[PDB]
Amino acid sequence: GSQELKSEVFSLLNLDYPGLEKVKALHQEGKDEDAAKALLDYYRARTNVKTPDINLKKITIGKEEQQWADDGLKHTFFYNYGEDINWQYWPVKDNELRWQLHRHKWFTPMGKAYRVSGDEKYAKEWAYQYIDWIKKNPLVKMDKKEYELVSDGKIKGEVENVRFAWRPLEVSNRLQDQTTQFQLFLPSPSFTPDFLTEFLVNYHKHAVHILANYSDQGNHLLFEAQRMIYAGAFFPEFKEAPAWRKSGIDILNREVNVQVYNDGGQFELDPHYHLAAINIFCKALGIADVNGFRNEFPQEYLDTIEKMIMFYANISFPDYTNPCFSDAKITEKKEMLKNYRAWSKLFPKNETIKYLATDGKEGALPDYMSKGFLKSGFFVFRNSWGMDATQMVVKAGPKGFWHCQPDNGTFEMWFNGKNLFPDSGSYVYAGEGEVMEQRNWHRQTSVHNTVTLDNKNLETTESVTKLWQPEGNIQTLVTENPSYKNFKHRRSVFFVDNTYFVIVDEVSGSAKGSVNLHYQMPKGEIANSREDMTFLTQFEDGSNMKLQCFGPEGMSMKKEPGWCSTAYRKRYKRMNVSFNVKKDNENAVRYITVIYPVKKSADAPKFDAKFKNKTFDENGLEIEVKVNGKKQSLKYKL
Ligand SMILES: [Mg+2]
Repeated sequence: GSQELKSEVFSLLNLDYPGLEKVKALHQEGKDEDAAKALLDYYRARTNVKTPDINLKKITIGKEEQQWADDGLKHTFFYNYGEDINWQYWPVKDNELRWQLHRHKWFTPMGKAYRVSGDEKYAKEWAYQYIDWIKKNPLVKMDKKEYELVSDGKIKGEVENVRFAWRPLEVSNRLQDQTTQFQLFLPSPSFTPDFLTEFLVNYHKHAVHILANYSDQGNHLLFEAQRMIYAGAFFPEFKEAPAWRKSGIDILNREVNVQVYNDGGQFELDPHYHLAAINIFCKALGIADVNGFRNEFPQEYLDTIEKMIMFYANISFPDYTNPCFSDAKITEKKEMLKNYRAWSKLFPKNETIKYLATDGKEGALPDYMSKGFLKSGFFVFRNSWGMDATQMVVKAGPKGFWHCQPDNGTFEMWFNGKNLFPDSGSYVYAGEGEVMEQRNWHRQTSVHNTVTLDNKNLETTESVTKLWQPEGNIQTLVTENPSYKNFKHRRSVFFVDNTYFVIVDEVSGSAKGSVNLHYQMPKGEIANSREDMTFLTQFEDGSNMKLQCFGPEGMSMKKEPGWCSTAYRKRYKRMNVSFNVKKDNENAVRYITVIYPVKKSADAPKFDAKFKNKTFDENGLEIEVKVNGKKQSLKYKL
């Protein structure tokens, strides 16, 4: 091949590393060819270095992955880039295509294809393309005053190429992925000693480049730091490897303290972005942990990640799905089981992560049921952790950012296997034009389970928790949001007898207009009575509910088409119901809503509800509800 003995590799290595004794001896004598041979011997016999990305005892290849691998064999890269590979090949002006090419997305497919098929064509070809990329993509620099005077050509093109081949985004991707390529191809005779020295010199150059080019902020900085830990954990024989690990750890530790509330919730208030953050922080912890470097992480980092996991476990439903608040789609059970299995290896003394990883075969659930997160603004009522549970998750928190929607007070509710109050969801993640109109539709306050004034989006999103009482046969949340100028919305949620919910909405202030109490119904056949202000699902036996709203004289009800989305660019029709009251003076507007889950619709009880205090009380509430004629008082003092 075109690989050559890069004897400068030996100066990059800690030649006192255990197992490198013959490398060190040969290098000291100037026998660098024999030293390179001994170095390959060392890596082939190594031993205490693995990655979570691959199990060399369980290598598989997918159908598209075999397809990318076979294309790679013919220089088609996941276009045909020629026999003499044109790494700058531009058929049309496409910067995105040029950057994507330098991710080498087909190298690892060829590795897997090499191991599963067992024939050297994949390893031969990859060695060639690996070296050829090194040769045709040098990392160079030029003065800007000279760059402007140079004309187009090989020297100018090489300098401009650096913007594409060595952008930190792609460089850090290769830092991680090449640990997979290394493990897959190392047994091959094409993986010669000279090639090894080329691989390590190139790899080291990538790590040094990232250290010099860390992003200022964002998820990109997290991935750079995580992959610097990859570099230093997978090649701890580099002199600089402990420094690379420490660099990445310090960054991740600092950023998790900026991003995560003390109760464990990530500050975007978005379950999907919360889970993505867990996984960045755990992938870093995992590569270190499996290679003996767990102790390099500060204890506060371990504790914070464990709190993020417990936060996610709490706001999830017993079927492992998450509420679709903010921009969150549903992450399904198969993916979450894989997540809990990985997390349980990282926190093996956490008995709840173990329970969730094993679906209850081992481990233990927490010694609590309902649970509140007072900094993040998420509140969970539950009568069980299992598939028979009744569970509500209420979102009523501080201001968020891009993903968070104006939905303070909204909730999802899940009963005995089915989500009966799903969020309208995200639907459109990003776009322009008509799709942007649909993204904003789903962000409206009026397409959530909360209160609006004239159906307007909340002007302020900054909930205050007045009371949180998670224990007993009456559990209570009281939250208040100054939703509009001269308008305060106090929502009281009672979870009664571990069975049903009573939601009291009280709007105070001098603001006038139409007060709208919105509920977004589940999909399917739902019976309603305008006379009684009742809604009763007509679903298959197992998970049903009855909702009834009790309001002042003259309350009206309106049903409009609405939408629910659990996956991006997919949505289904369901009813958007509002209970509307004309607020034409300074008196408060007050509602009581009963929500009662039942397995069979025919068993849904009759309700009544009344305020005992006929005037709004800034410092308390007392109501009386009836269930099949049986009285229950619900009250609190603030
Ligand atoms: Mg929403």
